[PDB]
Amino acid sequence: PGAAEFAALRNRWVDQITGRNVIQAGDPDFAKAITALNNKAADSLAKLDAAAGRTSVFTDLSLAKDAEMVTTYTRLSQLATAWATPTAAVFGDAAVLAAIKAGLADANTLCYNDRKEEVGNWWSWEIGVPRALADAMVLLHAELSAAERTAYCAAIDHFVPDPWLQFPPKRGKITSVGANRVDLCQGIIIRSLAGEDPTKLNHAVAGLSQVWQYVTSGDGIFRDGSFIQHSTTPYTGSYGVVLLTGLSKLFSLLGGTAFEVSDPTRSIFFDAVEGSFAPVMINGAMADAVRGRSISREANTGYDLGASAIEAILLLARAMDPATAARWRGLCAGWIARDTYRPILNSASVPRTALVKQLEATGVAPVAEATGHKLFPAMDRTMHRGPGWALSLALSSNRIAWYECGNGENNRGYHTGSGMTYFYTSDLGQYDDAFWATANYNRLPGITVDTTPLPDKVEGQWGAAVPADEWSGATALGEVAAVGQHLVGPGRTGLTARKSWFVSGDVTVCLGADISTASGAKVETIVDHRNLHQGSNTLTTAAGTIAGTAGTVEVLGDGRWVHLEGFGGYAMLDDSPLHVLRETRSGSWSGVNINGSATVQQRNFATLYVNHGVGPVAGSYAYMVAPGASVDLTRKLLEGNKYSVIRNDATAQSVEFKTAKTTAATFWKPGMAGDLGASGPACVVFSRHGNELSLAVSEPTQKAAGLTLTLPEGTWSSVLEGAGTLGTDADGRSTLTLDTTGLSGKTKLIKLKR
Ligand SMILES: CC(=O)N[C@@H]1[C@@H](O[C@@H]2O[C@H](C(=O)O)[C@@H](O[C@@H]3O[C@H](CO)[C@H](OS(=O)(=O)O)[C@H](O[C@@H]4OC(C(=O)O)=C[C@H](O)[C@H]4O)[C@H]3NC(C)=O)[C@H](O)[C@H]2O)[C@@H](OS(=O)(=O)O)[C@@H](CO)O[C@H]1O
Ligand code: NA
Repeated sequence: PGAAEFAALRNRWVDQITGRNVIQAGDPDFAKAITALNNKAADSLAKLDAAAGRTSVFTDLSLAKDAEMVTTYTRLSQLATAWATPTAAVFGDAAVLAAIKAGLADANTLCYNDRKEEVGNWWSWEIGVPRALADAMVLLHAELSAAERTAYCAAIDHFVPDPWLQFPPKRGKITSVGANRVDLCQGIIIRSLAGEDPTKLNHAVAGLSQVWQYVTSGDGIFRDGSFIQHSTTPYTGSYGVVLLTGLSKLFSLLGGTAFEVSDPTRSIFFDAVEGSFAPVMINGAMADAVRGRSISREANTGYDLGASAIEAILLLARAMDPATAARWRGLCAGWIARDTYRPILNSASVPRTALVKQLEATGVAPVAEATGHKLFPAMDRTMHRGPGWALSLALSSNRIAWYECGNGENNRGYHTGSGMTYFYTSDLGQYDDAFWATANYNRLPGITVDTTPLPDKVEGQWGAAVPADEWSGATALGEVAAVGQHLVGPGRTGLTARKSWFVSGDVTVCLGADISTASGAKVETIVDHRNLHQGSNTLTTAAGTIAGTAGTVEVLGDGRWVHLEGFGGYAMLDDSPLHVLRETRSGSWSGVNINGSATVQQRNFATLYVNHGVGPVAGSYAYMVAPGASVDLTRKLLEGNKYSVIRNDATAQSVEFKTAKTTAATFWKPGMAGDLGASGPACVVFSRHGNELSLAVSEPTQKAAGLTLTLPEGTWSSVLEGAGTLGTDADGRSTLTLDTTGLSGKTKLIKLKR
């Protein structure tokens, strides 16, 4: 493994991270990318510490604070990037070069060297600095001496002697997993190019293989496409994207070389592009329900993370078979074209710009997001789509935490796992336009909530506690899904609620039952809490309009429906009062993240809710949401028994969709909902077509070995599709007995003939 091969690998990495070989002359998007590169470099140079015998490299960054030590090194690597990028203002500038070299030398002497013990966050010492210092060594290889390489390699190896492990010796070292394994292996691989160390490079490449093996618990990719990091938090949209980015860059770097990734099981990672990442991408944004504590970050948004996933997918597509390459390019062209709110080229790097330009040059057409249901039972998440909308549900259970907070981020997010209903629509900024700085964290859309105030960081950091609930889970057949959550409230209030969602191709029916608490406070259920930006969007009712005055809550008259201009319709399925509030809310990103700006953002909201009162005894609700419905269509929702409630109590919750001729149900106890029965916890959807009955079924606790259904629509004597055993009960009804051992909440599809 020789000098020529190492020089070629370093030159490829510099090509990848600068775009120096792919800048198109006179292209306006390249010029904008260089301007952004120039402005960041100039900002850093303006902050250089010029003092004799300096103790920092930048006047605004202390080397005694571990996060500011990381930013010292990322500024130095950005400066080296600019120095290596043709047409940048500092390209080849010897004075700027000397300042980068002196910054790397003094940061090494003063702080980050092979005699230093870690202080503070392990991630700073083992991932933040190594990736940036390794990039700077490679960018500056022709300029650093052999003695400088020896010093900086020794510092990296001191903190990361083995990238299969993490934490300083005093803590006890553990296996690194998922995004952390990828980031540690990346820093050692790039450091092995600077120091020409084939032994360390080979071991780091071999370390990538663990991250795409299927798991059934802990962190990683599950067979249903879920991705978990930190044991208990759904995490495809942030840690999953870190993993996707780092593998795309390392696979591209090493391809065709002596160090190429050759493990055939990497097919599992490729299958995750459509199995894991695509269903939670919504018009260019990663869904908030799968990005954990990053919702609290003003400048690490669902669109920032979706744009990074698009860049990685485009980079990986270059190596794939023709059909797969074109499918991934079509998905990306669609997420790019539909996103007029944060266009991907605004503030894009040179490499990102080149990949987006290459995609446009293929002429590959944009692929629409498919209607229908994508369920992720391993991480208590579901996605549902129809024309103009995508619903993301955020549940929690004895497997999945209420929320992750940590490092001063998302400390207020404790209700985000209480049955949230995110309706994404053509309002592309709904959840991005200062929503997380201004929203009422006690009235998030869809939740049931005990109004007892909870402290920041209630239930602990890092998802350490989970609700001891009965089950959360889901199933779907064709166009209809059934989703259930036994909500146990955070903060030991004793709040309990049975929340179910029955989701068709257009409307979502929301049923709640068995609601009580021990706290003595009122309990609410939030029909919506919806960002109006600076708008005065009209709320129309049967009688006229409601909540025309900001700050004055009103109760809906008798028609039972309300339409929100720019959104769609809501309607009540019982005779409970609906409270409607137009409100103006203010807050700063500093109020939800220690790193957030102090700038105050002010936003208008529409807030619709039911009040279960103090001391509810088996409190309940029933309502529906029709995203995109007109006033006329909203007025008609409650006519003709289109959405026919069957049962809504502590035993079962069920609705029939008249038009779709399909019935959906959740079961909490053994019992009957209309003419369907279950022997235990179940999600069921069924539809008869003439002499054939179709069923989807899940066993949502993930722990029962069997489940028996009492079948609707008459008697059934054979099985056409699927597995299960037919039987007959005491009352002459047909039964279906399923073996559910080890099914992990997955759906079984069955078809019976009369
Ligand atoms: C303090 C401590 O010991 N806590 C551990 C906890 O470790 C923490 O969790 C993560 C981790 O990597 O596991 C680490 O998260 C990453 O933090 C950095 C800054 O430190 C970035 O956050 S940001 O600066 O606020 O944006 C990073 O964000 C991502 O960065 C990048 C990138 O650099 O490539 C790209 C993405 O766009 C962006 O989202 C952030 N990662 C994410 C995805 O948020 C913390 O720094 C680290 O303290 C866990 O440790 S673990 O190893 O067991 O996982 C935790 C597990 O329960 O245990 C705590 O004790
Ligand atoms: Na956790």
